Amino acid sequence: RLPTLADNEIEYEKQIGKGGFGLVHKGRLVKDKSVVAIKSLITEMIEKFQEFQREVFIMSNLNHPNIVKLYGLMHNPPRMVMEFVPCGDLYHRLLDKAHPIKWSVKLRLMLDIALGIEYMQNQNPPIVHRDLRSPNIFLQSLDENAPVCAKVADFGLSQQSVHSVSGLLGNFQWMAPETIGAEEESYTEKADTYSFAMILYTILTGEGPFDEYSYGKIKFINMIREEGLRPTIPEDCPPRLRNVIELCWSGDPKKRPHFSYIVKELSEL
Ligand SMILES: Cc1cncc2cccc(S(=O)(=O)N3CCCNC[C@@H]3C)c12
Ligand SMILES: Cc1cncc2cccc(S(=O)(=O)N3CCCNC[C@@H]3C)c12
Repeated sequence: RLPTLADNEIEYEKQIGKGGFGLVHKGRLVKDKSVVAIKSLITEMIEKFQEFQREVFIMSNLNHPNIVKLYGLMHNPPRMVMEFVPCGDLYHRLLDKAHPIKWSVKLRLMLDIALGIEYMQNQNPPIVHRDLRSPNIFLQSLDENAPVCAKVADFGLSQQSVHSVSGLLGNFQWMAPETIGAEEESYTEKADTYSFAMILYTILTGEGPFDEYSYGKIKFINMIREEGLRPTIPEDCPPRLRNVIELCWSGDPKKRPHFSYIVKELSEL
């Protein structure tokens, strides 16, 4: 099911953050002493309750090593109890320029994320995250021999059944073109595939996607949609990686590949 643990089973330790519908806490699980993260819930915008519920539904149906696991629920207030991932997030790690990630570790990271997404796309119906970017990838370990190096986190914006329209304004540098300016079949799983190409770009270069450019917001969106504007892949990138990224970021969603092709090409690098 989704199990309920309320208060006796859990012990709090600190506070590790704020951000979305409440307060996040570090804590631990008293029965076997696993360490966990605890997400709490704090009119018309008081329907972020709907957000909390949606995150629950999606998580309860996922069970994979490269996806953050939901342990249980707690009541009064409403809380989510999830595994705690020790080494921070990908976006912050890439910001340390003095200590670049080594090439073999970079490959693990790329593959580990691709496995997580492949699993999501194989569900019926397919699960779409909708907010994939570097701050949403959490790091379990940076040892090249660890069983797991990276995990997909924060299903704050996602859905089932391949449909949804344009919604809420976004950091457009990570999103597929059919999702930004409005469209109709927009938000299939193919949109996540475009976001994955940006994650590959960032891991490869250590840089933000589209940071080479400066445009006003309307102009930038039009360049990406109509002119095919993309980040520049460096000359020394291996050709096999260059191909995977270019296919993944195609303007036509139908040309973005299946994750079975993607995992195979990455394993050959
Ligand atoms: C959304 C949801 C979706 N799927 C399974 C669930 C199992 C238990 C509780 C919920 S839940 O509604 O999200 N939820 C928050 C409070 C509402 N009722 C009980 C529980 C505390 C589920
Ligand atoms: C789930 C989780 C799991 N493990 C470690 C964590 C460390 C910091 C923040 C979180 S976290 O709360 O999930 N989280 C995501 C929501 C945005 N604000 C808080 C931070 C980004 C962790």
